Amino acid sequence: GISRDRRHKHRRTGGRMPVHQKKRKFELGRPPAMTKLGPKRVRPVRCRGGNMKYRALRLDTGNYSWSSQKIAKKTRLLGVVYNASNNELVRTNTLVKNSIVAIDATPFKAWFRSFYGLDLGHTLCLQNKHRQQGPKLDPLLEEQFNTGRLLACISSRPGQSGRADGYILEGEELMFYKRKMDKKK
Amino acid sequence: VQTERAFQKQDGVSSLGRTQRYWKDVGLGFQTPRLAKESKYVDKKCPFTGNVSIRGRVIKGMVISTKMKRAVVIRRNYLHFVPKYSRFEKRHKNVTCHLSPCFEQVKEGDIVTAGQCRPLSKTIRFNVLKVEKNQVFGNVRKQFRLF
Amino acid sequence: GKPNGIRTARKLRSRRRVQKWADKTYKKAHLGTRWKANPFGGSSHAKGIVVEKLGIEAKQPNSAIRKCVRVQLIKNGKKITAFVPRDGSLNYIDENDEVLVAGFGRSGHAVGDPGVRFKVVKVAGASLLALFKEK
Amino acid sequence: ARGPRKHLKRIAAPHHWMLDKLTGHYAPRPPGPHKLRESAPLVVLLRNRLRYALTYREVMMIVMQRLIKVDNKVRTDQCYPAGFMDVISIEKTKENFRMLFDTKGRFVPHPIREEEASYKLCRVKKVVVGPKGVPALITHDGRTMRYPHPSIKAHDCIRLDLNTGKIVDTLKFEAGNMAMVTGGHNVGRVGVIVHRERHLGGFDIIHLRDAKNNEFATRISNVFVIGKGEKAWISLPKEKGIRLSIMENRQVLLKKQQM
RNA sequence: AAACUGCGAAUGGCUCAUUAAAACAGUUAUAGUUUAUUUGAUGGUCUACAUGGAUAACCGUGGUAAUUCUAUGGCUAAUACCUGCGCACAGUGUUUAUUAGAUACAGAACCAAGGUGAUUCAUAGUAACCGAACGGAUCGCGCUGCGACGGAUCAUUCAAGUUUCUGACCUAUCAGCUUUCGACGGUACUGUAAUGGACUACCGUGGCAGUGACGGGUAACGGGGAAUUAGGGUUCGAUUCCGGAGAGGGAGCCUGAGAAACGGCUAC
RNA sequence: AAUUCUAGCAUCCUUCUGGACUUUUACUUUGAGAAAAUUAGAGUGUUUCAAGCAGGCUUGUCGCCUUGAAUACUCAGCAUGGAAUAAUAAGA
RNA sequence: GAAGUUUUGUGAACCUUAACACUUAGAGGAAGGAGAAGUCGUAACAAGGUUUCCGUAGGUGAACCUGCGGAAGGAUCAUU
Repeated sequence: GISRDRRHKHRRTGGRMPVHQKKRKFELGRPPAMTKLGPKRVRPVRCRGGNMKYRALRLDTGNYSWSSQKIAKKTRLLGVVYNASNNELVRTNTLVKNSIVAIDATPFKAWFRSFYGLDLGHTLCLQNKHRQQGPKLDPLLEEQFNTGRLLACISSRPGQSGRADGYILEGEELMFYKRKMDKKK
Repeated sequence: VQTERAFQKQDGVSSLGRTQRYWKDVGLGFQTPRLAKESKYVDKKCPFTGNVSIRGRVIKGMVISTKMKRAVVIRRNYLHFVPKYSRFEKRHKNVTCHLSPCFEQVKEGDIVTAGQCRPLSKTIRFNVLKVEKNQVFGNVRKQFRLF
Repeated sequence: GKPNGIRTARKLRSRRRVQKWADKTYKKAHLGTRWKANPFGGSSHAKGIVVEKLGIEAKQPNSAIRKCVRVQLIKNGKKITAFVPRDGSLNYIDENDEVLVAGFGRSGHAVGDPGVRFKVVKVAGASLLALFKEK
Repeated sequence: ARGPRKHLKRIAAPHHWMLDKLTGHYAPRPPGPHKLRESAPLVVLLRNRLRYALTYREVMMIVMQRLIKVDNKVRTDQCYPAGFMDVISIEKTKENFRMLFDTKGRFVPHPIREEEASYKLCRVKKVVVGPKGVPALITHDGRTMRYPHPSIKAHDCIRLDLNTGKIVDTLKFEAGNMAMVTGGHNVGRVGVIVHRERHLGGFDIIHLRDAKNNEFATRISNVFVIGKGEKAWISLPKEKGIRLSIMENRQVLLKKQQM
């Protein structure tokens, strides 16, 4: 199969490396699941140890943590927007780690109304306390909410876990990727 | 500074900390340099800044080139005994080796100590710990020092 | 003279491996030509068939006809002349009869009275000594 | 290759068992509390030390009676690794054997009293926090005692009760505490601890002093604290881990054999 | 008896064709990981006097020239296979975000404490995520004891995989090798049991060599060792032990803790 | 008294209560750790011997010798005492 | 969850071309040594009957010969 070993390929000197052994199962690799958007499917691959490792193939949804507010919501995905490594993966909408993705933002907007009551577009006391405790929201995130979208980095490896998780972009990361979206335009 | 296609960010610092900088203390009787703490560079593979343990061995030697990016190559010299003739023999091995951009102006023919770590690429196993400025005249690869 | 100094291992070690080849006996061991040369395969003994019965004359001063045999080794079919030890025994050989060949004891080269490096130890497996003795 | 080796060979066995060269091609192979080369299997106690069994067959006939115990627990497997500072208890005969290291560097079953054969010592490998934030020792034996004192650190011994699970008496690892060696060149030697060097990186070593004022060193993995500065929690074997010299061991031996 | 289930069959044995910084040897590292079993730990939190329907052997019955080929029909089991309530919103685990994880000195005034040489380690806490995993529908001797089996996490042990440094026979009638199709490095994926040009995108132009690179020869598996009567050496080591590789030649793969297995299978 | 090793006093550090500094190694010394078999070798009348790791005492019976099967050997690497020799560094 | 099927990777096997390695035939040419005695000279060893020899060049049945510059290993350690 796919040999991960160093017995093939050159030495540092530029010399062929002698090989007197057949391929070994512990020097294994497997074909890469370029997982994407769509309705959910996932395949348990039996690995070394007996231990199972769940290969993503299509993922609709994911758990995405807002960092500053300290909450996380289950959310549907819309599209893959940017990738650092390969522009072909954005072309096909392929979910990988470090991949920048669009997100519904109606879970966060419903929470932000309920928690604070400043909104976007007996308790009251609890809301005020929460506001004092924690709601200004960046100027760019204010514009971003108006579309009904957010931007977020995929943090999990979908191929290993069988799960798209991530975190929402904010501050310097958000200002950075807004350059290289606008530059291609 | 953001040179590259992906956002270069230091792990250790959370997104809550966006002023704060992470710096490790590597131990083994090696002091953390000041330019690691003060400066704003990233490096994944730095001992003092990122996830890499130093562990096992420590190797001194002479730097012979600094051409490739964030990495050097360090000529070790040693005598090899030849028991028939009862007499020594000068050999060498070029260890290729990581270095971090806390160390400014690492000239050719400098002395450098370097601890072992996990394999970062194919050729490099070792990472730098500390450097010393000295001049060497003519060729560097001629210069035999034993340490 | 030599270099005496402590760090002169290369010059001492290199000079031996180069000038070992100046020996005649070292080259006969360590070259690759030992395996192609000889009709034997770096071996003690070898069987073969007697293609012809032959007679050769010793170089002066000694004069006579020495009675040797031309043989083809079974493995390589390489012709060689093998001397037959002791009085007569020529009658014993029989053309086309298998005969054991052994070194003359001089590591090839030559023996005494021309250009023969082998001796026929056995005929039909009987051996020369048994018959000459008649035991 | 391809998996774990089920046979071990004679000769490729440990020397300190003292299995002979002839009379077998293979040797018994001990996994249990202890390592392969820092233990001795229960067969070669019974046949090649205590001389109860003759054969490998007869050890099965002994052990499947359920007469042998270790640590107040019946072990049915004949090739069980019974190592340093384990108690053995046979109910018939009513005699108990604590395995210590002999001065030469061999295992020997030291016979002991009935009240003494309750307890045993375990030097702790490290201390570590388990789930629900509870602390927990782990031993050289591969037990894991939990809820200790905060007092108890790495590289020191604890008297276990065995009749119950719990600890009783701690000991500390310091200068002026009695200490046996369990491995290496100086095995079977007991002396007070003078000093330890740190070497911040790998392999701490300890110099320590025999009761006849002989000084000698070992790594900390080998060193095993018995008791306080002079005195000891346990009973010791013949010679008490002095290790007298080569010419002395000659002189005492041939003086014996003339009777 | 037979048959299903469990466990073993990856050990042992045999051979030396490959193979020249490869293997192996001594020496590190695993904070870069998997581990049946053994030994010791831990854990109420999700019709509970008990859930479901098929399968042998067996009986009836055939096919084919022929085998460790087997079809159709009829029954019946489980520690086989698959489901599955539960306090004494709510456990443990997975996946991401993230706070604590202190330590060279004493304090004063004002307001709204595990563990390493060393970490992002152990562990606790917060906010959610999934079902794809645990929280026993099992068995024997005798309000109540003992141990057989199952299975999760954490050590432990038998290991294994990589990995640091140093080390080899002849040859220069072998002096320049390596690279766009990974050569040396960088960033970010992917893949793996995990680390890595191991692999893929872009980016830089490096890396090795006169101390012998690259290539060729070996009637070369390596070492522990063997022969050889000063000392220094020279030659041998297929072969009792420890590694390594192979089962006519190559390649592929299932099952399992573990095999790229050959007294297992598929193809040329 | 020879032969070892070591404290003082001729102007000789200190931060503390063993380690930090003395440029750095090589070198030498002692020590760690390194499988046995083989090899040298302690003990022992396998009838001798090559071998082997056994045995030896004794009308005593929970037999005894708190029985023996020692020990050495195994460039590079880790550690350490030291005043020469030789590299190497430098030149408040 | 079967047969069949889409695109990938792993990839045996066979073939074309080329290079490298190793055996091997060949009319004719032209070496070396061996015979065991032949034919033609006489080159060297004595000032060997033109002293011997070196480097280089040309010529001749063959040894060899001659030109130019060297050497004594010469047949002279030596005479305004």
